Amino acid sequence: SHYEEGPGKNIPFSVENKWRLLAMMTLFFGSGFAAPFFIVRHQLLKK
Amino acid sequence: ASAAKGDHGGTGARTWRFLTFGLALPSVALCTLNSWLHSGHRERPAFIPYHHLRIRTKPFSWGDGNHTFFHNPRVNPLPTGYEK
Amino acid sequence: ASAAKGDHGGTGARTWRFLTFGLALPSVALCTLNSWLHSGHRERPAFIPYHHLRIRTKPFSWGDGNHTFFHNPRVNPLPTGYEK
Amino acid sequence: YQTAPFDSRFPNQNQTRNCWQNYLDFHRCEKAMTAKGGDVSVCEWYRRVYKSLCPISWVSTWDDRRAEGTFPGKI
Amino acid sequence: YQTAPFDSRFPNQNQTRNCWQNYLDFHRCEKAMTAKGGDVSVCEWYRRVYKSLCPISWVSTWDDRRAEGTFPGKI
Amino acid sequence: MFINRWLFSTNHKDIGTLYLLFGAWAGMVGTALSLLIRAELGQPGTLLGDDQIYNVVVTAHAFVMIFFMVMPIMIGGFGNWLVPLMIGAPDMAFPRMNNMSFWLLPPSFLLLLASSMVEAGAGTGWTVYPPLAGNLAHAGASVDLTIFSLHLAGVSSILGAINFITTIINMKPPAMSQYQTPLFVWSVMITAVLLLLSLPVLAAGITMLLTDRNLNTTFFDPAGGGDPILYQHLFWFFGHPEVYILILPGFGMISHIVTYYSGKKEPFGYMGMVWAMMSIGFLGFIVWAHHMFTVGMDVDTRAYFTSATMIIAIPTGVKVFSWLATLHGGNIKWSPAMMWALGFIFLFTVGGLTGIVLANSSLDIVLHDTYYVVAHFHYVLSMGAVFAIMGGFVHWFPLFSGYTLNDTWAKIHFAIMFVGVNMTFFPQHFLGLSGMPRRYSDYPDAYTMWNTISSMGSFISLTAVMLMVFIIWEAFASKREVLTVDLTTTNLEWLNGCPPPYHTFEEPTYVNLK
Amino acid sequence: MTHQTHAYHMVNPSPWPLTGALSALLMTSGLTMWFHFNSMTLLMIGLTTNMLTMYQWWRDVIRESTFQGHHTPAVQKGLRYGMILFIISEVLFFTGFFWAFYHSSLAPTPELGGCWPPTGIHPLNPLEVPLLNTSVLLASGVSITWAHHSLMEGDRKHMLQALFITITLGVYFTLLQASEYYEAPFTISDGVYGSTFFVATGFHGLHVIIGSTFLIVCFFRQLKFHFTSNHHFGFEAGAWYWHFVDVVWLFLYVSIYWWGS
Amino acid sequence: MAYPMQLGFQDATSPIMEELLHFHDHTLMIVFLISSLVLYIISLMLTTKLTHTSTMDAQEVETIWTILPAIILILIALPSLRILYMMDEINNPSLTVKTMGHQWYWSYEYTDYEDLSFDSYMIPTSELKPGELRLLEVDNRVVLPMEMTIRMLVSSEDVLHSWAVPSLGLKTDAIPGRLNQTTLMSSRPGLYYGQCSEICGSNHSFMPIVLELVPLKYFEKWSASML
Amino acid sequence: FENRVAEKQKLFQEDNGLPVHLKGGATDNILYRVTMTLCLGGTLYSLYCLGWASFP
Ligand code: HEA
Ligand code: HEA
Ligand SMILES: [Cu+2]
Ligand SMILES: [Cu+2]
Ligand SMILES: [Cu+2]
Ligand SMILES: [Mg+2]
Repeated sequence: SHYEEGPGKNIPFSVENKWRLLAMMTLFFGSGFAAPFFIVRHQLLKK
Repeated sequence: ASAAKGDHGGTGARTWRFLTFGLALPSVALCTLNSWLHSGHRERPAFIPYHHLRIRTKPFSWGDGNHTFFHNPRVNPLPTGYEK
Repeated sequence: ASAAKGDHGGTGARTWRFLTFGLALPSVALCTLNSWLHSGHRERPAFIPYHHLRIRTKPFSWGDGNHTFFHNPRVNPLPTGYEK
Repeated sequence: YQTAPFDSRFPNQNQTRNCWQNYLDFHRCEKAMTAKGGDVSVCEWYRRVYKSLCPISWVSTWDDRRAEGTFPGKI
Repeated sequence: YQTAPFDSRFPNQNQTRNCWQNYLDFHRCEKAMTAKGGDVSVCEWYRRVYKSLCPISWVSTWDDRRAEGTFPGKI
Repeated sequence: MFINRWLFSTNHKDIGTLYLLFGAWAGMVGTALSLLIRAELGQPGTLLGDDQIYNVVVTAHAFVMIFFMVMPIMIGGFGNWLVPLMIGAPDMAFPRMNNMSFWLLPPSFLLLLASSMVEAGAGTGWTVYPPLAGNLAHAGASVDLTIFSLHLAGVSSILGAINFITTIINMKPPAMSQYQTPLFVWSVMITAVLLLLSLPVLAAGITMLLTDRNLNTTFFDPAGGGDPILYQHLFWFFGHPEVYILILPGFGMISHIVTYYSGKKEPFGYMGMVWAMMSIGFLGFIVWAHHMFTVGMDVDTRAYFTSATMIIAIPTGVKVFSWLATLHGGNIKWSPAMMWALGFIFLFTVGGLTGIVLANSSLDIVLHDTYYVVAHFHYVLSMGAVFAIMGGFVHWFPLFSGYTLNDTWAKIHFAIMFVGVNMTFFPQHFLGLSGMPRRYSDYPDAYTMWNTISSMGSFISLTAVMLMVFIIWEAFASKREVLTVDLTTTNLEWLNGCPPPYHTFEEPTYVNLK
Repeated sequence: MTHQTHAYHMVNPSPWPLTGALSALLMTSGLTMWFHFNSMTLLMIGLTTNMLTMYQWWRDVIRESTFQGHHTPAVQKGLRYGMILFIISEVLFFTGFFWAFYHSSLAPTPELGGCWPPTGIHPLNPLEVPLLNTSVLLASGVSITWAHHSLMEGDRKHMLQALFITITLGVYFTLLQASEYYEAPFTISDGVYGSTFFVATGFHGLHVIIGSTFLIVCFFRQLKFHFTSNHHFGFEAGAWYWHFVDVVWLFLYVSIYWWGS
Repeated sequence: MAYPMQLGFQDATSPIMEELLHFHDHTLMIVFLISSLVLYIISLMLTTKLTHTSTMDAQEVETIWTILPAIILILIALPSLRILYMMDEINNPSLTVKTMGHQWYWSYEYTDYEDLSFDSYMIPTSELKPGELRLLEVDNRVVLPMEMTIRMLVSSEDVLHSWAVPSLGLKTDAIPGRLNQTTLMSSRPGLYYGQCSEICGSNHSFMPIVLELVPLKYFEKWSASML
Repeated sequence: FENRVAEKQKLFQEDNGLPVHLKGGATDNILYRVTMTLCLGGTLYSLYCLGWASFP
């Protein structure tokens, strides 16, 4: 198995640059929290 | 009305002893209580000389030949009517 | 309505092959005949627009949306009445 | 009326219930037309049938049972 | 008559059958007193009860069903 | 490479990580939905609109938190991560099937998201009861999509239930009896059985609902002779076991956390603890009807169900008292996880005590469909199931990642969330005793105070789940690698270091047959 | 380490779970198109990728067991458990439908005529073809057993012969049942009686087809000498599934065809 | 009805509702006992430097904590069940009113003698006269005789609804095709409010119930002027 | 009949560093790509339909 091992390597996202990570976490959790808001908006704009 | 539950894949004596004291016996206790709580003494049923009941085509082989074996006077009337 | 019968204490493949051709298959033949003899073609039932039947709250996803899947016109009327 | 006609709900060799049912039916109807008046209307049909089919002895004993109040059927 | 009284054969929270039974009963009695005359006696009791307990819409639709002959109950 | 590892996996650790990631994200969506709910109820009037757009929101909140956050995290996340490690197995019995379980989830979630977009969504309540859920009062693809989402999520969970039971039973060291496996493993083995027997009945129910609205059947339609109540029986037959399926893995994690931070070798009364969960799991199958007290059932049967429901308090009691007995002579360590464990023990007690009240049909007549029942289940879910998830998450994070969390921050996070949830749900006991119904977008003027306070608490909770995200970021940004772990003699999961290698127990574990 | 010393199977990364998950998406949403925007293209694609997945996923399993020898005793004991458990979830699936049936037939609503079978419904005769279908299924129960016994005794020809007889009886039932559907004087739309009948007997029908393709697969695996007199789980399972199927029919017969009609 | 900043139940207008208040007090007294007991034990456990991390014998104490909860449950169950049957009790009503839930209004039917039936709709907060309750006032109150045993029969003509009136301690779902029964018996005149207690669509929150209880005399004159 | 499981055992046990779902040749590969293609496309098509149905 050419699967790398150890801290920061057993995850599907890069943890090498703390700020790239910051961006990714922000989009990840961010897009998840915003979805309901935009769905309600979408439903409010129909007819 | 159940479906089933907690699987414990390996059954030896410890498992059956576990079911005995952890399931079997506790049930006998609950039902015992239940039956001890629902112990409502029904008032002896109204006597009415129905012909399909208190049958007697041959006197019983004991006593006065008119008394059923586990005769309970309180709830079992003779053909004529309740005992006393 | 049976109870059971001829015990043959030792069951191997020969025994199951024996039951297959000596019991299983012969039954399928009898019942086949029976069902081939009782093949009485019932005259299509009288149509009466009962409301609890021929239900239609949403047209079926096929055809004219009013024809059930294995629709047999001879014995299945539309809500309006028999097909033709 | 000639005799009790064929009854679909009693299509077999055993007519015991046929006799039984109509005997009940009649007496049940009778009791009602009584306790209602309704110009004391009367359910003769049932009596014609039950009299035809039920052997005398059954009717008799049932009547007696109804007399002493030991009749097992619900009227 | 005040209102339909308590009925032992219908002792629980669900009265659906109570309404149903009396509606049948009435119409069954009605049909008989008609086809018998018996001085055209009448089974009002059942109608008083069924009218009290059965919501209007049910009675209505049932009557219509009885009209077009699509009423599922046996009268 | 990435594909092979992350999309074509057969590794219990990686699948488990994939779950935690899915659960956390779904947890964001559910939190957003819970905020719109309190946003709407935080001032007398209508913010969004009619009970349709509102109830669409309430419904998605329930489905998301129950099926997409709690279940994936506890069973798929911790289940897959820890079970094999705790019994010394190389992996699970069916590595491939295990992966399908996970991948069935994102699609299932899509169908649910899709349902609230087309038409006017599904404003049926998480119970999706007919006639409201039918093709007349709810025409359109919405409910159908809600149903299909549930089918997949169910297929996913019983496939995994099959995997856990097989693994747990068939893959322990030859000398290890079942009465030698840890409470968490027992906890998921039992939860797995509840899923196997309840989930299919649900699928039978909603499939009948699906045909009723697309194939002209009348299972729940009076017209054809159907019965809307029949759906209630089927749904609730699954519906109750479902909540125990939700708390059991939590019971297990709590047993592990309390014991570890008390410095004890094992939990007090291990066999009593096994007996307790087994009893809980079983009684949980014969009490469904307590959810139908105001439906018109026979007084006698109504009496049976209140009694049957009440005896569940006994075994649950032996567990609460056992965790207390575990803390007894302990050398307590006031770690974040221990804080979550203590909160759970109390809050869960209160919430379950409040459920004994509702167990009474007579009193439930006036308590049913009110906010009292909303309080009951949020206590056992928001400060029961969730507190276990947080305690387990902060406790095992180092094992999963290899990095450590900032304990102080982690403690701040508990403080905030503890205040938030209580302020949110405490008032709701009153609103319910005083008559405020469930599933209302607006209420009579009298209920204004408590609803206001309640909504404010939900904002504090928002603050806490935002901080947590940061807390995870910082942990990964700083990179303090784990060195030493205590009590490993009695905690196998940690023996292979943090994080354990892709392949653990390549060469078995040696266990003597005394 | 490096070389494993446990008797388990570490399966190679497979794309199939992803593929089958995507399949479920396609079939479910595809049904939604068929039901609402009247389209099957999506439903067609889903059914397709689904067969593709099952074929491959099961092809590999065969490869790993028969060709590669990964099915050690420990691995097999686990497969037995899996099957049992699966059959169990199925037993509980059918239980929803018998619940439904009994609920309706034991307490017939007035809109039905306050009776069972509802007025207007002309139930089939249990003594006619239903009786035939019963004897057919039961016979395949004895013949599949004969097959199993020949296999353990290494009797290639006979196992093949019995497996064949078994398979045709399963097909015979399918056809017979198919005709019954077509001649039935009632439909899915005929209230609760039709619902209750067509979905229970229908789901069972689907199961007889699923069980027959399984036995067919077993047939060919045998033609190819895959099974040894001692290791043939693929058959054991096919056999267990097949019995589950007779049993469900026995309850259907007695409950729906006999009692509730 | 409910007033501002209320904590417990609305005041009992009928005897079973009184009976419930007392049962709840009983039940609540116990949840206070247990919930405070647990909290005390917890703080007790966490407040000593003394340790005993070796093995501890279970089972022994395990009986105390299994038999005790068992006794307490009977103490709740008994009262509960009694009230339960007391509700489904053999009473003879002197009136029968029917109510039919509809998508966003209830309709009542007094049909013992004459076919009287009307619709009860919520008064739009816009057309409320000063002093009228925002989401609780209905245009046509259901008038009934105080101090009398009435039999209510709840059903629906569409989706599910639930007819409830807290002050009287009533709540019965309204299931289409079904006639659920309940006994109403106010022991005091007045206006008694309730709301739909079942999710039924867009205006689920806007279909209230208002009972107005006056003496028989006024009841019958109302009934007639109603048709 | 035949009996050549022995040939296939060898073919599949061959240390070519290939995953079982490809260990069998070129067809395995085309089947794989076809399956993968249909799935992804289908998934794309489904997303389009949902975007389309979301609107009035
Ligand atoms: C994980 C979640 C969870 C858990 C564990 C439970 C646990 C319990 N719940 Fe449930 N409940 C919900 C979540 C949960 N519930 C949800 C989601 C709903 C609403 C669904 C809906 O309708 O939308 C609900 C609804 C609900 C109802 C119906 C309300 C209505 O009218 O609509 C009822 C009534 O019986 C009930 C009761 C109980 C009981 C008796 C327990 C018991 O398990 C409690 C056991 C705990 C204790 C008893 C405390 C600890 C023990 C002791 C300290 C021993 C000593 C104590 C005594 C002697 C009392 N719950
Ligand atoms: C898991 C169960 C769950 C949880 C945790 C919650 C949490 C919340 N819910 Fe609840 N809710 C339900 C399930 C849940 N809910 C259900 C079943 C219903 C019934 C629906 C119906 O009536 O049909 C309901 C109904 C419901 C109502 C009633 C609406 C009505 O009937 O009119 C309200 C209103 O206040 C509400 C609010 C909230 C709030 C404020 C939170 C807040 O406490 C949320 C706080 C945020 C969190 C606790 C999530 C943070 C946790 C994570 C994000 C995990 C992170 C991941 C890792 C660490 C890896 N919910
Ligand atoms: Cu429950
Ligand atoms: Cu309503
Ligand atoms: Cu409503
Ligand atoms: Mg309800």
